[PDB]
Amino acid sequence: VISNPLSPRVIQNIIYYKCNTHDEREAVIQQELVIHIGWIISNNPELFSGMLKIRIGWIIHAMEYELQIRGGDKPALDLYQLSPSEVKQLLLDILQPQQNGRCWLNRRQIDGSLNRTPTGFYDRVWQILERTPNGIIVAGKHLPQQPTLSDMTMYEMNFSLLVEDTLGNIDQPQYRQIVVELLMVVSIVLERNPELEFQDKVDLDRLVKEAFNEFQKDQSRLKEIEKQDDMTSFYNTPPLGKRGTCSYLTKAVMNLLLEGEVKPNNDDPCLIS
Amino acid sequence: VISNPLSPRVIQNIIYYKCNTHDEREAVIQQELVIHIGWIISNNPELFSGMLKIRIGWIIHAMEYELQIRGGDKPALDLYQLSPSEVKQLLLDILQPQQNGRCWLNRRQIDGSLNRTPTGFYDRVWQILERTPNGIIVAGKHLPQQPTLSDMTMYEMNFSLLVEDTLGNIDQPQYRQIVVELLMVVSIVLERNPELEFQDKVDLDRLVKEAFNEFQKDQSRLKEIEKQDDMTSFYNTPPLGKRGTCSYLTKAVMNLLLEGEVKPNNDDPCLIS
Ligand SMILES: C/C=C(\C)CC/C=C(\C)CCC=C(C)C
Ligand SMILES: C/C=C(\C)CC/C=C(\C)CCC=C(C)C
Repeated sequence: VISNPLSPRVIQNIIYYKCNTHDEREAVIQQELVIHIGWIISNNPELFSGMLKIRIGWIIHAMEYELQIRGGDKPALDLYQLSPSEVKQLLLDILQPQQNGRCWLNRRQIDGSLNRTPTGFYDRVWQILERTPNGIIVAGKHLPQQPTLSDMTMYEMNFSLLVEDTLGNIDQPQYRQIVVELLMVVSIVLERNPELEFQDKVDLDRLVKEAFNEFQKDQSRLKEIEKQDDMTSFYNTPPLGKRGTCSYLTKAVMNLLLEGEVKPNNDDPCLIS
Repeated sequence: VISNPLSPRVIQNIIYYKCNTHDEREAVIQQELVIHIGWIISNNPELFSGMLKIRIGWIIHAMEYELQIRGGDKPALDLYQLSPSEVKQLLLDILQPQQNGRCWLNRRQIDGSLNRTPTGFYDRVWQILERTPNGIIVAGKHLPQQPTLSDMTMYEMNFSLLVEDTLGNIDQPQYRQIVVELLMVVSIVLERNPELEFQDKVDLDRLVKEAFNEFQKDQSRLKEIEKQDDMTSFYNTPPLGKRGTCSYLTKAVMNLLLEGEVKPNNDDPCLIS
Protein backbone atom coordinates (compact mmCIF):
# COMPACT_ATOMS: atom_id res chain seq x y z
CA VAL A 1 0.00 0.00 0.00
CA ILE A 2 1.76 3.18 -1.10
CA SER A 3 0.13 5.57 1.37
CA ASN A 4 2.93 8.14 1.29
CA PRO A 5 5.05 9.64 -1.50
CA LEU A 6 8.00 7.35 -2.26
CA SER A 7 11.16 7.29 -4.39
CA PRO A 8 11.28 5.68 -7.81
CA ARG A 9 13.73 3.06 -6.39
CA VAL A 10 11.53 2.14 -3.37
CA ILE A 11 8.43 1.95 -5.68
CA GLN A 12 10.43 -0.40 -7.97
CA ASN A 13 11.18 -2.91 -5.23
CA ILE A 14 7.47 -2.80 -4.33
CA ILE A 15 6.53 -3.79 -7.87
CA TYR A 16 9.12 -6.32 -8.97
CA TYR A 17 10.18 -7.97 -5.70
CA LYS A 18 7.86 -7.24 -2.71
CA CYS A 19 4.45 -7.57 -4.44
CA ASN A 20 4.71 -9.46 -7.74
CA THR A 21 6.88 -12.54 -7.16
CA HIS A 22 4.75 -14.99 -9.15
CA ASP A 23 4.36 -13.19 -12.56
CA GLU A 24 6.35 -10.07 -13.38
CA ARG A 25 4.25 -9.48 -16.48
CA GLU A 26 1.89 -8.10 -13.80
CA ALA A 27 4.34 -5.39 -12.78
CA VAL A 28 4.48 -3.99 -16.35
CA ILE A 29 0.61 -3.95 -16.61
CA GLN A 30 0.29 -2.42 -13.12
CA GLN A 31 2.90 0.18 -14.11
CA GLU A 32 0.76 0.77 -17.26
CA LEU A 33 -2.41 1.35 -15.13
CA VAL A 34 -0.70 3.77 -12.64
CA ILE A 35 0.37 5.95 -15.64
CA HIS A 36 -3.13 5.77 -17.11
CA ILE A 37 -4.93 6.23 -13.75
CA GLY A 38 -2.59 9.09 -12.76
CA TRP A 39 -3.48 11.27 -15.73
CA ILE A 40 -7.17 10.22 -15.29
CA ILE A 41 -6.96 11.38 -11.61
CA SER A 42 -5.36 14.66 -12.75
CA ASN A 43 -7.68 15.65 -15.62
CA ASN A 44 -10.91 13.63 -14.99
CA PRO A 45 -10.71 13.23 -11.24
CA GLU A 46 -14.26 11.88 -10.80
CA LEU A 47 -13.88 8.72 -12.83
CA PHE A 48 -12.28 7.70 -9.50
CA SER A 49 -14.81 8.95 -6.93
CA GLY A 50 -15.96 6.40 -4.42
CA MET A 51 -12.55 5.00 -4.73
CA LEU A 52 -10.10 5.76 -1.85
CA LYS A 53 -7.77 2.80 -2.18
CA ILE A 54 -7.10 2.18 -5.89
CA ARG A 55 -6.09 -1.50 -6.02
CA ILE A 56 -4.30 -1.70 -9.39
CA GLY A 57 -4.23 -5.47 -9.18
CA TRP A 58 -8.00 -5.55 -8.59
CA ILE A 59 -8.58 -2.99 -11.40
CA ILE A 60 -6.57 -5.30 -13.78
CA HIS A 61 -8.87 -8.14 -12.62
CA ALA A 62 -11.94 -6.08 -13.50
CA MET A 63 -10.37 -5.59 -16.94
CA GLU A 64 -9.61 -9.30 -17.51
CA TYR A 65 -13.27 -10.02 -16.59
CA GLU A 66 -14.55 -7.22 -18.90
CA LEU A 67 -12.61 -8.86 -21.73
CA GLN A 68 -14.41 -12.18 -20.90
CA ILE A 69 -17.93 -10.64 -20.64
CA ARG A 70 -17.25 -8.62 -23.83
CA GLY A 71 -15.69 -11.69 -25.44
CA GLY A 72 -18.80 -13.85 -25.26
CA ASP A 73 -18.35 -17.57 -26.08
CA LYS A 74 -15.43 -16.58 -28.35
CA PRO A 75 -12.30 -16.80 -26.13
CA ALA A 76 -11.55 -13.58 -24.18
CA LEU A 77 -8.58 -11.56 -25.53
CA ASP A 78 -5.45 -11.57 -23.35
CA LEU A 79 -5.16 -8.17 -21.60
CA TYR A 80 -1.42 -8.70 -22.14
CA GLN A 81 -1.73 -8.87 -25.98
CA LEU A 82 -3.84 -5.65 -25.91
CA SER A 83 -1.99 -2.48 -26.95
CA PRO A 84 -1.09 0.07 -24.27
CA SER A 85 -3.99 2.23 -25.64
CA GLU A 86 -6.43 -0.69 -25.78
CA VAL A 87 -5.55 -1.28 -22.06
CA LYS A 88 -6.35 2.44 -21.42
CA GLN A 89 -9.73 2.20 -23.19
CA LEU A 90 -10.54 -1.01 -21.26
CA LEU A 91 -9.79 0.91 -18.05
CA LEU A 92 -11.79 3.93 -19.14
CA ASP A 93 -14.74 1.65 -20.07
CA ILE A 94 -14.71 -0.28 -16.70
CA LEU A 95 -14.49 3.07 -14.81
CA GLN A 96 -17.54 4.41 -16.68
CA PRO A 97 -20.57 4.68 -14.36
CA GLN A 98 -22.20 1.20 -14.56
CA GLN A 99 -25.44 1.87 -16.44
CA ASN A 100 -28.79 0.04 -16.69
CA GLY A 101 -28.04 -2.92 -18.98
CA ARG A 102 -25.31 -5.26 -17.72
CA CYS A 103 -26.05 -8.38 -15.60
CA TRP A 104 -26.03 -7.41 -11.93
CA LEU A 105 -23.26 -10.06 -11.64
CA ASN A 106 -21.12 -8.00 -14.03
CA ARG A 107 -22.08 -4.69 -12.38
CA ARG A 108 -21.04 -6.15 -9.03
CA GLN A 109 -17.76 -7.69 -10.25
CA ILE A 110 -16.65 -4.35 -11.79
CA ASP A 111 -17.78 -2.19 -8.83
CA GLY A 112 -16.43 -4.58 -6.24
CA SER A 113 -13.10 -4.91 -8.10
CA LEU A 114 -12.80 -1.13 -8.56
CA ASN A 115 -13.72 -0.93 -4.82
CA ARG A 116 -16.36 1.72 -5.68
CA THR A 117 -18.44 2.65 -2.60
CA PRO A 118 -21.89 4.26 -2.69
CA THR A 119 -21.61 7.96 -1.71
CA GLY A 120 -21.46 8.35 2.08
CA PHE A 121 -20.51 4.70 2.53
CA TYR A 122 -17.90 5.67 5.08
CA ASP A 123 -20.20 8.05 6.99
CA ARG A 124 -22.92 5.35 6.97
CA VAL A 125 -20.47 2.74 8.39
CA TRP A 126 -19.77 5.20 11.28
CA GLN A 127 -23.50 5.32 11.96
CA ILE A 128 -23.59 1.51 12.00
CA LEU A 129 -20.63 1.44 14.46
CA GLU A 130 -22.13 4.13 16.68
CA ARG A 131 -25.30 2.03 17.14
CA THR A 132 -23.56 -1.38 17.54
CA PRO A 133 -21.99 -2.02 20.96
CA ASN A 134 -19.58 -4.83 20.05
CA GLY A 135 -18.63 -3.94 16.43
CA ILE A 136 -18.74 -5.41 12.90
CA ILE A 137 -16.74 -8.55 11.91
CA VAL A 138 -16.24 -8.99 8.09
CA ALA A 139 -13.92 -11.59 6.57
CA GLY A 140 -12.04 -12.13 9.86
CA LYS A 141 -11.49 -8.41 10.53
CA HIS A 142 -13.33 -6.40 13.22
CA LEU A 143 -14.21 -2.68 13.39
CA PRO A 144 -14.72 -2.47 17.19
CA GLN A 145 -16.72 0.45 18.55
CA GLN A 146 -13.68 1.46 20.68
CA PRO A 147 -10.92 2.57 20.16
CA THR A 148 -12.38 4.01 16.88
CA LEU A 149 -15.50 5.85 18.17
CA SER A 150 -13.37 7.38 20.98
CA ASP A 151 -10.39 8.32 18.75
CA MET A 152 -12.26 9.30 15.53
CA THR A 153 -15.05 11.54 14.20
CA MET A 154 -17.73 10.77 11.57
CA TYR A 155 -16.06 12.25 8.52
CA GLU A 156 -12.48 11.45 9.53
CA MET A 157 -10.46 10.21 6.53
CA ASN A 158 -8.70 7.93 9.00
CA PHE A 159 -12.09 6.13 9.45
CA SER A 160 -12.59 5.66 5.70
CA LEU A 161 -9.23 3.87 5.69
CA LEU A 162 -10.24 1.75 8.75
CA VAL A 163 -13.51 0.76 6.98
CA GLU A 164 -11.45 -0.03 3.84
CA ASP A 165 -8.96 -2.07 5.97
CA THR A 166 -11.89 -3.98 7.60
CA LEU A 167 -13.25 -4.91 4.18
CA GLY A 168 -9.66 -5.77 3.16
CA ASN A 169 -9.86 -9.51 3.73
CA ILE A 170 -12.88 -9.86 1.34
CA ASP A 171 -11.04 -11.81 -1.41
CA GLN A 172 -13.96 -12.09 -3.82
CA PRO A 173 -14.93 -8.73 -5.41
CA GLN A 174 -18.62 -9.48 -5.96
CA TYR A 175 -18.80 -10.44 -2.22
CA ARG A 176 -17.33 -7.00 -1.46
CA GLN A 177 -20.24 -5.48 -3.36
CA ILE A 178 -22.79 -7.60 -1.40
CA VAL A 179 -20.99 -6.65 1.89
CA VAL A 180 -21.00 -3.00 0.78
CA GLU A 181 -24.78 -3.48 0.11
CA LEU A 182 -25.49 -5.19 3.47
CA LEU A 183 -23.76 -2.20 5.11
CA MET A 184 -25.84 0.23 3.03
CA VAL A 185 -29.03 -1.72 3.99
CA VAL A 186 -27.99 -1.83 7.70
CA SER A 187 -27.63 1.97 7.49
CA ILE A 188 -31.15 2.43 6.01
CA VAL A 189 -32.69 0.03 8.57
CA LEU A 190 -30.86 1.68 11.48
CA GLU A 191 -31.58 5.24 10.23
CA ARG A 192 -35.18 4.67 9.15
CA ASN A 193 -35.82 2.79 12.42
CA PRO A 194 -34.16 4.65 15.33
CA GLU A 195 -35.31 2.17 18.04
CA LEU A 196 -33.42 -0.99 16.93
CA GLU A 197 -29.74 -1.45 17.99
CA PHE A 198 -27.45 -4.51 17.62
CA GLN A 199 -26.86 -6.55 20.78
CA ASP A 200 -23.92 -8.83 19.80
CA LYS A 201 -21.19 -8.28 17.14
CA VAL A 202 -22.68 -7.98 13.62
CA ASP A 203 -20.98 -10.67 11.50
CA LEU A 204 -21.54 -9.22 8.03
CA ASP A 205 -20.65 -12.60 6.48
CA ARG A 206 -23.37 -14.36 8.49
CA LEU A 207 -25.99 -11.73 7.56
CA VAL A 208 -24.98 -12.32 3.87
CA LYS A 209 -25.04 -16.12 4.25
CA GLU A 210 -28.51 -15.92 5.77
CA ALA A 211 -29.74 -13.74 2.89
CA PHE A 212 -28.32 -16.08 0.25
CA ASN A 213 -29.75 -19.08 2.09
CA GLU A 214 -33.23 -17.46 2.04
CA PHE A 215 -32.73 -16.65 -1.66
CA GLN A 216 -31.42 -20.19 -2.28
CA LYS A 217 -34.62 -21.52 -0.60
CA ASP A 218 -37.05 -19.21 -2.45
CA GLN A 219 -35.42 -19.75 -5.89
CA SER A 220 -35.35 -23.48 -5.14
CA ARG A 221 -39.13 -23.27 -4.68
CA LEU A 222 -39.36 -21.65 -8.10
CA LYS A 223 -37.07 -24.06 -10.02
CA GLU A 224 -34.83 -26.10 -7.64
CA ILE A 225 -31.37 -25.02 -8.99
CA GLU A 226 -28.93 -27.81 -7.93
CA LYS A 227 -25.72 -25.67 -7.78
CA GLN A 228 -24.77 -25.41 -4.08
CA ASP A 229 -23.03 -22.49 -2.28
CA ASP A 230 -22.93 -20.85 -5.72
CA MET A 231 -23.90 -17.27 -5.18
CA THR A 232 -23.86 -16.50 -8.91
CA SER A 233 -27.68 -16.41 -8.97
CA PHE A 234 -27.77 -14.18 -5.88
CA TYR A 235 -25.24 -11.79 -7.41
CA ASN A 236 -27.24 -11.58 -10.70
CA THR A 237 -30.49 -10.69 -8.80
CA PRO A 238 -30.96 -6.92 -9.10
CA PRO A 239 -30.50 -4.95 -5.85
CA LEU A 240 -34.09 -3.60 -5.73
CA GLY A 241 -36.93 -5.39 -7.59
CA LYS A 242 -39.64 -7.91 -6.75
CA ARG A 243 -37.39 -10.34 -4.83
CA GLY A 244 -34.00 -8.60 -5.03
CA THR A 245 -30.81 -8.82 -3.02
CA CYS A 246 -31.80 -5.78 -0.85
CA SER A 247 -34.84 -7.62 0.47
CA TYR A 248 -32.94 -10.60 1.72
CA LEU A 249 -30.37 -8.45 3.51
CA THR A 250 -32.97 -6.14 5.05
CA LYS A 251 -34.71 -9.22 6.34
CA ALA A 252 -31.56 -10.68 7.84
CA VAL A 253 -30.58 -7.43 9.50
CA MET A 254 -34.09 -7.00 10.89
CA ASN A 255 -34.25 -10.49 12.31
CA LEU A 256 -30.95 -9.81 14.12
CA LEU A 257 -32.01 -6.35 15.35
CA LEU A 258 -35.44 -7.51 16.52
CA GLU A 259 -33.85 -10.26 18.59
CA GLY A 260 -32.79 -7.49 21.00
CA GLU A 261 -34.30 -4.78 23.15
CA VAL A 262 -36.26 -2.12 21.28
CA LYS A 263 -35.33 1.06 23.08
CA PRO A 264 -38.45 3.17 23.51
CA ASN A 265 -37.45 6.36 21.63
CA ASN A 266 -38.77 9.90 22.22
CA ASP A 267 -38.65 11.32 18.69
CA ASP A 268 -41.94 9.50 17.88
CA PRO A 269 -43.05 8.20 21.28
CA CYS A 270 -45.12 5.15 20.93
CA LEU A 271 -48.76 5.29 20.96
CA ILE A 272 -48.31 1.83 22.59
CA SER A 273 -45.83 1.72 25.43
CA VAL B 1 -75.18 0.46 19.34
CA ILE B 2 -76.85 3.68 20.48
CA SER B 3 -75.26 6.02 17.93
CA ASN B 4 -78.02 8.63 18.08
CA PRO B 5 -80.01 10.20 20.93
CA LEU B 6 -82.98 7.96 21.81
CA SER B 7 -86.07 7.97 24.05
CA PRO B 8 -86.10 6.39 27.47
CA ARG B 9 -88.64 3.80 26.16
CA VAL B 10 -86.55 2.82 23.07
CA ILE B 11 -83.39 2.59 25.28
CA GLN B 12 -85.34 0.29 27.66
CA ASN B 13 -86.22 -2.22 24.97
CA ILE B 14 -82.55 -2.18 23.94
CA ILE B 15 -81.51 -3.16 27.46
CA TYR B 16 -84.10 -5.64 28.66
CA TYR B 17 -85.30 -7.29 25.45
CA LYS B 18 -83.07 -6.63 22.37
CA CYS B 19 -79.60 -7.00 23.99
CA ASN B 20 -79.79 -8.87 27.31
CA THR B 21 -82.03 -11.91 26.83
CA HIS B 22 -79.88 -14.38 28.77
CA ASP B 23 -79.34 -12.56 32.15
CA GLU B 24 -81.25 -9.40 33.01
CA ARG B 25 -79.04 -8.82 36.03
CA GLU B 26 -76.75 -7.50 33.27
CA ALA B 27 -79.18 -4.76 32.30
CA VAL B 28 -79.18 -3.33 35.87
CA ILE B 29 -75.31 -3.35 36.00
CA GLN B 30 -75.08 -1.86 32.49
CA GLN B 31 -77.61 0.79 33.54
CA GLU B 32 -75.35 1.37 36.61
CA LEU B 33 -72.25 1.88 34.38
CA VAL B 34 -74.00 4.31 31.92
CA ILE B 35 -74.93 6.54 34.93
CA HIS B 36 -71.38 6.30 36.30
CA ILE B 37 -69.70 6.71 32.87
CA GLY B 38 -72.02 9.60 31.93
CA TRP B 39 -70.99 11.79 34.86
CA ILE B 40 -67.34 10.67 34.31
CA ILE B 41 -67.65 11.81 30.62
CA SER B 42 -69.16 15.12 31.79
CA ASN B 43 -66.73 16.10 34.57
CA ASN B 44 -63.56 14.01 33.86
CA PRO B 45 -63.88 13.59 30.12
CA GLU B 46 -60.38 12.17 29.57
CA LEU B 47 -60.74 9.04 31.63
CA PHE B 48 -62.46 8.02 28.37
CA SER B 49 -60.01 9.21 25.70
CA GLY B 50 -58.98 6.62 23.18
CA MET B 51 -62.40 5.28 23.61
CA LEU B 52 -64.93 6.06 20.81
CA LYS B 53 -67.30 3.14 21.25
CA ILE B 54 -67.85 2.56 24.98
CA ARG B 55 -68.92 -1.10 25.17
CA ILE B 56 -70.60 -1.25 28.60
CA GLY B 57 -70.74 -5.02 28.42
CA TRP B 58 -67.00 -5.17 27.71
CA ILE B 59 -66.28 -2.59 30.48
CA ILE B 60 -68.24 -4.85 32.94
CA HIS B 61 -66.04 -7.74 31.73
CA ALA B 62 -62.90 -5.72 32.50
CA MET B 63 -64.35 -5.18 35.98
CA GLU B 64 -65.15 -8.87 36.60
CA TYR B 65 -61.53 -9.66 35.56
CA GLU B 66 -60.14 -6.86 37.81
CA LEU B 67 -62.01 -8.45 40.72
CA GLN B 68 -60.29 -11.80 39.85
CA ILE B 69 -56.76 -10.32 39.47
CA ARG B 70 -57.30 -8.27 42.66
CA GLY B 71 -58.85 -11.30 44.34
CA GLY B 72 -55.79 -13.51 44.09
CA ASP B 73 -56.27 -17.22 44.94
CA LYS B 74 -59.10 -16.17 47.30
CA PRO B 75 -62.30 -16.35 45.20
CA ALA B 76 -63.06 -13.13 43.24
CA LEU B 77 -65.95 -11.05 44.67
CA ASP B 78 -69.15 -11.02 42.59
CA LEU B 79 -69.45 -7.63 40.83
CA TYR B 80 -73.17 -8.09 41.50
CA GLN B 81 -72.73 -8.25 45.32
CA LEU B 82 -70.57 -5.06 45.16
CA SER B 83 -72.34 -1.85 46.24
CA PRO B 84 -73.28 0.70 43.56
CA SER B 85 -70.31 2.82 44.82
CA GLU B 86 -67.91 -0.15 44.90
CA VAL B 87 -68.92 -0.74 41.22
CA LYS B 88 -68.09 2.95 40.52
CA GLN B 89 -64.65 2.67 42.18
CA LEU B 90 -63.96 -0.56 40.25
CA LEU B 91 -64.79 1.34 37.06
CA LEU B 92 -62.70 4.33 38.05
CA ASP B 93 -59.76 2.01 38.90
CA ILE B 94 -59.93 0.06 35.55
CA LEU B 95 -60.16 3.39 33.64
CA GLN B 96 -57.03 4.70 35.40
CA PRO B 97 -54.07 4.90 32.97
CA GLN B 98 -52.49 1.39 33.15
CA GLN B 99 -49.18 2.03 34.92
CA ASN B 100 -45.85 0.14 35.07
CA GLY B 101 -46.58 -2.80 37.41
CA ARG B 102 -49.39 -5.10 36.26
CA CYS B 103 -48.77 -8.24 34.14
CA TRP B 104 -48.89 -7.30 30.46
CA LEU B 105 -51.72 -9.91 30.29
CA ASN B 106 -53.74 -7.79 32.73
CA ARG B 107 -52.79 -4.52 31.02
CA ARG B 108 -53.96 -5.98 27.73
CA GLN B 109 -57.22 -7.46 29.06
CA ILE B 110 -58.22 -4.09 30.61
CA ASP B 111 -57.15 -1.97 27.60
CA GLY B 112 -58.63 -4.35 25.08
CA SER B 113 -61.90 -4.62 27.05
CA LEU B 114 -62.13 -0.83 27.49
CA ASN B 115 -61.33 -0.67 23.72
CA ARG B 116 -58.62 1.94 24.46
CA THR B 117 -56.62 2.82 21.31
CA PRO B 118 -53.14 4.37 21.27
CA THR B 119 -53.40 8.06 20.28
CA GLY B 120 -53.66 8.43 16.48
CA PHE B 121 -54.70 4.79 16.10
CA TYR B 122 -57.37 5.78 13.63
CA ASP B 123 -55.10 8.10 11.63
CA ARG B 124 -52.42 5.37 11.57
CA VAL B 125 -54.96 2.78 10.26
CA TRP B 126 -55.71 5.23 7.38
CA GLN B 127 -52.01 5.29 6.57
CA ILE B 128 -51.98 1.48 6.55
CA LEU B 129 -55.02 1.43 4.20
CA GLU B 130 -53.55 4.08 1.90
CA ARG B 131 -50.44 1.92 1.35
CA THR B 132 -52.25 -1.46 1.05
CA PRO B 133 -53.93 -2.09 -2.31
CA ASN B 134 -56.36 -4.86 -1.30
CA GLY B 135 -57.18 -3.93 2.34
CA ILE B 136 -56.97 -5.37 5.88
CA ILE B 137 -59.00 -8.46 6.96
CA VAL B 138 -59.37 -8.87 10.79
CA ALA B 139 -61.68 -11.42 12.42
CA GLY B 140 -63.68 -11.95 9.19
CA LYS B 141 -64.19 -8.23 8.51
CA HIS B 142 -62.41 -6.27 5.75
CA LEU B 143 -61.47 -2.57 5.51
CA PRO B 144 -61.09 -2.40 1.70
CA GLN B 145 -59.09 0.48 0.25
CA GLN B 146 -62.17 1.52 -1.79
CA PRO B 147 -64.90 2.68 -1.19
CA THR B 148 -63.30 4.13 2.04
CA LEU B 149 -60.20 5.90 0.62
CA SER B 150 -62.39 7.45 -2.13
CA ASP B 151 -65.28 8.46 0.19
CA MET B 152 -63.29 9.42 3.34
CA THR B 153 -60.43 11.64 4.55
CA MET B 154 -57.67 10.83 7.10
CA TYR B 155 -59.21 12.37 10.20
CA GLU B 156 -62.83 11.62 9.31
CA MET B 157 -64.77 10.44 12.38
CA ASN B 158 -66.66 8.17 9.99
CA PHE B 159 -63.31 6.31 9.44
CA SER B 160 -62.70 5.86 13.18
CA LEU B 161 -66.09 4.13 13.32
CA LEU B 162 -65.22 1.97 10.24
CA VAL B 163 -61.90 0.93 11.92
CA GLU B 164 -63.87 0.20 15.12
CA ASP B 165 -66.46 -1.81 13.10
CA THR B 166 -63.62 -3.78 11.39
CA LEU B 167 -62.16 -4.71 14.77
CA GLY B 168 -65.73 -5.50 15.91
CA ASN B 169 -65.61 -9.25 15.37
CA ILE B 170 -62.52 -9.63 17.66
CA ASP B 171 -64.30 -11.53 20.49
CA GLN B 172 -61.30 -11.84 22.80
CA PRO B 173 -60.23 -8.48 24.33
CA GLN B 174 -56.53 -9.29 24.76
CA TYR B 175 -56.50 -10.28 21.03
CA ARG B 176 -57.93 -6.82 20.28
CA GLN B 177 -54.94 -5.34 22.07
CA ILE B 178 -52.49 -7.51 20.05
CA VAL B 179 -54.38 -6.56 16.81
CA VAL B 180 -54.27 -2.91 17.90
CA GLU B 181 -50.49 -3.45 18.45
CA LEU B 182 -49.91 -5.19 15.07
CA LEU B 183 -51.64 -2.19 13.47
CA MET B 184 -49.46 0.22 15.46
CA VAL B 185 -46.34 -1.79 14.41
CA VAL B 186 -47.50 -1.91 10.74
CA SER B 187 -47.79 1.90 10.93
CA ILE B 188 -44.22 2.32 12.28
CA VAL B 189 -42.80 -0.14 9.70
CA LEU B 190 -44.70 1.53 6.83
CA GLU B 191 -43.88 5.09 8.03
CA ARG B 192 -40.25 4.46 9.00
CA ASN B 193 -39.75 2.55 5.72
CA PRO B 194 -41.47 4.41 2.85
CA GLU B 195 -40.46 1.89 0.13
CA LEU B 196 -42.36 -1.23 1.33
CA GLU B 197 -46.09 -1.64 0.39
CA PHE B 198 -48.41 -4.65 0.86
CA GLN B 199 -49.14 -6.71 -2.26
CA ASP B 200 -52.08 -8.93 -1.16
CA LYS B 201 -54.71 -8.31 1.58
CA VAL B 202 -53.11 -8.01 5.05
CA ASP B 203 -54.78 -10.66 7.25
CA LEU B 204 -54.08 -9.18 10.68
CA ASP B 205 -54.97 -12.54 12.29
CA ARG B 206 -52.31 -14.35 10.17
CA LEU B 207 -49.65 -11.77 11.02
CA VAL B 208 -50.55 -12.31 14.75
CA LYS B 209 -50.57 -16.12 14.40
CA GLU B 210 -47.10 -16.04 12.75
CA ALA B 211 -45.78 -13.81 15.58
CA PHE B 212 -47.16 -16.10 18.29
CA ASN B 213 -45.84 -19.14 16.43
CA GLU B 214 -42.33 -17.58 16.35
CA PHE B 215 -42.69 -16.73 20.06
CA GLN B 216 -44.04 -20.25 20.74
CA LYS B 217 -40.93 -21.64 18.98
CA ASP B 218 -38.40 -19.36 20.72
CA GLN B 219 -39.92 -19.84 24.22
CA SER B 220 -40.08 -23.58 23.51
CA ARG B 221 -36.31 -23.43 22.91
CA LEU B 222 -35.94 -21.80 26.32
CA LYS B 223 -38.20 -24.15 28.32
CA GLU B 224 -40.56 -26.17 26.04
CA ILE B 225 -43.95 -25.02 27.50
CA GLU B 226 -46.47 -27.78 26.54
CA LYS B 227 -49.65 -25.58 26.48
CA GLN B 228 -50.72 -25.34 22.81
CA ASP B 229 -52.47 -22.41 21.05
CA ASP B 230 -52.42 -20.74 24.47
CA MET B 231 -51.41 -17.17 23.87
CA THR B 232 -51.31 -16.38 27.59
CA SER B 233 -47.50 -16.35 27.52
CA PHE B 234 -47.47 -14.14 24.42
CA TYR B 235 -49.91 -11.70 26.01
CA ASN B 236 -47.80 -11.50 29.23
CA THR B 237 -44.60 -10.68 27.21
CA PRO B 238 -44.05 -6.91 27.47
CA PRO B 239 -44.59 -4.96 24.22
CA LEU B 240 -40.98 -3.68 23.97
CA GLY B 241 -38.12 -5.50 25.75
CA LYS B 242 -35.48 -8.07 24.84
CA ARG B 243 -37.83 -10.48 23.01
CA GLY B 244 -41.18 -8.68 23.32
CA THR B 245 -44.44 -8.86 21.41
CA CYS B 246 -43.47 -5.86 19.18
CA SER B 247 -40.51 -7.76 17.79
CA TYR B 248 -42.50 -10.71 16.62
CA LEU B 249 -45.09 -8.53 14.90
CA THR B 250 -42.51 -6.28 13.26
CA LYS B 251 -40.86 -9.40 11.93
CA ALA B 252 -44.08 -10.82 10.55
CA VAL B 253 -45.07 -7.57 8.90
CA MET B 254 -41.59 -7.20 7.39
CA ASN B 255 -41.54 -10.71 5.99
CA LEU B 256 -44.88 -9.98 4.29
CA LEU B 257 -43.81 -6.56 3.00
CA LEU B 258 -40.44 -7.78 1.72
CA GLU B 259 -42.14 -10.52 -0.27
CA GLY B 260 -43.24 -7.75 -2.67
CA GLU B 261 -41.76 -5.08 -4.89
CA VAL B 262 -39.69 -2.44 -3.11
CA LYS B 263 -40.62 0.74 -4.90
CA PRO B 264 -37.49 2.79 -5.45
CA ASN B 265 -38.37 6.02 -3.57
CA ASN B 266 -37.01 9.52 -4.23
CA ASP B 267 -36.99 10.97 -0.71
CA ASP B 268 -33.71 9.11 0.01
CA PRO B 269 -32.74 7.77 -3.42
CA CYS B 270 -30.70 4.68 -3.11
CA LEU B 271 -26.99 5.00 -2.69
CA ILE B 272 -26.22 1.32 -3.39
CA SER B 273 -28.63 0.15 -6.13
C1 LIG C 1 -30.98 1.90 -1.43
C2 LIG C 1 -31.57 1.03 -0.36
C3 LIG C 1 -32.75 1.24 0.21
C4 LIG C 1 -33.70 2.30 -0.23
C5 LIG C 1 -33.22 0.40 1.37
C6 LIG C 1 -34.49 -0.38 1.07
C7 LIG C 1 -35.27 -0.66 2.31
C8 LIG C 1 -35.59 -1.83 2.85
C9 LIG C 1 -35.25 -3.15 2.22
C10 LIG C 1 -36.34 -1.91 4.14
C11 LIG C 1 -35.65 -1.11 5.22
C12 LIG C 1 -36.41 -1.12 6.52
C13 LIG C 1 -36.09 -0.52 7.65
C14 LIG C 1 -36.92 -0.65 8.90
C15 LIG C 1 -34.88 0.35 7.80
C1 LIG D 1 -44.76 2.14 19.38
C2 LIG D 1 -44.15 1.26 18.34
C3 LIG D 1 -42.95 1.44 17.81
C4 LIG D 1 -41.99 2.49 18.27
C5 LIG D 1 -42.45 0.59 16.67
C6 LIG D 1 -41.22 -0.21 17.01
C7 LIG D 1 -40.39 -0.51 15.80
C8 LIG D 1 -40.08 -1.70 15.29
C9 LIG D 1 -40.46 -3.00 15.92
C10 LIG D 1 -39.28 -1.80 14.02
C11 LIG D 1 -39.92 -1.00 12.91
C12 LIG D 1 -39.13 -1.03 11.64
C13 LIG D 1 -39.40 -0.43 10.49
C14 LIG D 1 -38.53 -0.59 9.28
C15 LIG D 1 -40.59 0.46 10.30
